[PDB]
Amino acid sequence: EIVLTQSPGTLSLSPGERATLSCRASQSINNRHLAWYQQKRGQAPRFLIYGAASRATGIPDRFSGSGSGTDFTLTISRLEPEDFAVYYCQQYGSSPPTFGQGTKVEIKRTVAAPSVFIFPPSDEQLKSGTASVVCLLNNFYPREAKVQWKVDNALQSGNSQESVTEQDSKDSTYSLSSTLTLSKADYEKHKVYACEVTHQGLSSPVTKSFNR
Amino acid sequence: QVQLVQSGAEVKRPGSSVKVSCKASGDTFINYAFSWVRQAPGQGLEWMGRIIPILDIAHYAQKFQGRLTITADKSTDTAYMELTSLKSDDTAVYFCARVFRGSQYWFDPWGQGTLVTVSSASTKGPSVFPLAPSAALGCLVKDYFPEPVTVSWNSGALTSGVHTFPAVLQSSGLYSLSSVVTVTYICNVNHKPSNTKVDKRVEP
Amino acid sequence: NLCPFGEVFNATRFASVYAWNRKRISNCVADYSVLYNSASFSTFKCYGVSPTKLNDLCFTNVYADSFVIRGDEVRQIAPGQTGKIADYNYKLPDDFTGCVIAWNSNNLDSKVGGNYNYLYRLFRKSNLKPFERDISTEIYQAGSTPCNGVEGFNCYFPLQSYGFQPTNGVGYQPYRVVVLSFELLHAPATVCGP
Ligand SMILES: *[C@@H]1O[C@H](CO)[C@@H](O)[C@H](O)[C@H]1NC(C)=O
Repeated sequence: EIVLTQSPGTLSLSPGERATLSCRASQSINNRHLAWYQQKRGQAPRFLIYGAASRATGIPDRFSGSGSGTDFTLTISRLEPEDFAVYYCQQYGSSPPTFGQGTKVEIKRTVAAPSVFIFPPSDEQLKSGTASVVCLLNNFYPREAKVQWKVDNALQSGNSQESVTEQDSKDSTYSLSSTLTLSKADYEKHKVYACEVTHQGLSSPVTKSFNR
Repeated sequence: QVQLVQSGAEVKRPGSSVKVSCKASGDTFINYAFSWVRQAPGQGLEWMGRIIPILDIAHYAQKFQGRLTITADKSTDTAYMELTSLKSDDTAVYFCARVFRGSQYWFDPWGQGTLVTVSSASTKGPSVFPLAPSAALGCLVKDYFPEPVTVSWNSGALTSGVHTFPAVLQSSGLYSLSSVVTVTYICNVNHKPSNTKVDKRVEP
Repeated sequence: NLCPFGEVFNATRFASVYAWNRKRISNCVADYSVLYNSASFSTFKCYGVSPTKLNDLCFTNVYADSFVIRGDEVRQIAPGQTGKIADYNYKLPDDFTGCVIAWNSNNLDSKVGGNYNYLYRLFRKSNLKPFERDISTEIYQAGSTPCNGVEGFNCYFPLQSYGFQPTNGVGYQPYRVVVLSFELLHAPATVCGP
């Protein structure tokens, strides 16, 4: 009635397997008043099902819903590669309509290893007060990353906690990055700045390290 | 048929009001109510209010009762929205919906959304940094407030591996992004709002 | 001393059919002959009482029901009628005593492009009782499947806009109607005549 939570959150599924999204109620919505949407990245939400059982006009037969009083489920059989977006829940059993969180259906591809690169500053970057050291990972399937640093005493984040976002591609791969921010002459004065990431099978990646 | 066309983005100052429009077309305007729903970056949807054109009555939420003023012009078929005393955490994509004239409803027709930013600052040009790596190389556009920025590579020469990283809002209110592609590599940056067509040369 | 009639005939803003404004006017002197010879109306049907000899009678307490309808629905404002206004919007009793006054108001109640300020109840569950005001706005349960709040199908919105366009026919124009109820009883009367 007031809060809606999705169980999967980020459901990785193969292009063709059936999906099962969950959205449990909070105060026992009486007349199955729940609606599902499809909010594509950078677009408007698409209305799919009203009343949790009847689909809208133009919706294919692949989408189907269930649930009676406190737990409604969305069934997407034979998931096509086009239905890769966020799916929100919306209830209208009470006066104020409340939404949910959304399940990001992502592509399921083979696990790959990332590539570590280091971008040391230059003559125009050292004598500028904005010395940035960028460490990025490319072509990796597990988007969850634990990119770490070794700034002169320990796993010190400091200015390396930028945590630049990423997104998928045609080959179902992600590529994030992380930039730094230093002082006028605190780069070459300190020790070597390393970069690692706790990857699924590459927890200790050492490649292309630049000393000062 | 039914096209709820909204306006564009609005670069607004903190502590002010905004006025977005929703051009309702297709069917009649009085036979359908209109509701506005915002979407914060990464967060969910929030139902702000709903106007009934045939009754000229509005119903706001508990956190918007006394701050939101939504009108409805029954002549040009346009729905308006006004927020008084905007704060810094109101940067969200405001969508226009066409709900039915009932106590309970669903948001079947949507619009296009407006990325109205409320935490603004001074406008700056793209300050590209020549990142020299230890050939994986990129260009880090730094210190620019306006979101729309086209970080290309020699008039779009490289079209393979040019991953435009999404920008992240820094503490100085000037978000920055990078574009690293492994292949003269003069990454041309085109700033659309301001006039600064900097083409910084970056070589490893 | 004179009874105020400039707020029910010369009112700048009238009300809708389902939300007609009832005004009680008593303890006054009210002359009704200045409205007949004014020749500024269209219908002056006096039910029960006569159009004349009304300035020589003292009434107990009279009312003034004002609303705006269309030209094809003026005949429904009469004792013992049927249709849509007399069934769900404004019902008159079979023993109604008084005069029904109506005149064309298209010159000021017809906004260019369709005036959507005047509404009327399209259909309700039961018929309206004489001198009853139903301002409910819930959806009308029709068909068989209960909607339970939503509009959907088989549940339509009761209110409907007239859409008074300036370029309409003689039957699709606004007509402001003023209904006076000359309530007579054996009790001491207050609204006397000159
Ligand atoms: C309305 O105003 C006109 C013009 O002054 C006047 O002749 C008329 O008597 C007024 N109506 C009533 C009911 O007095």
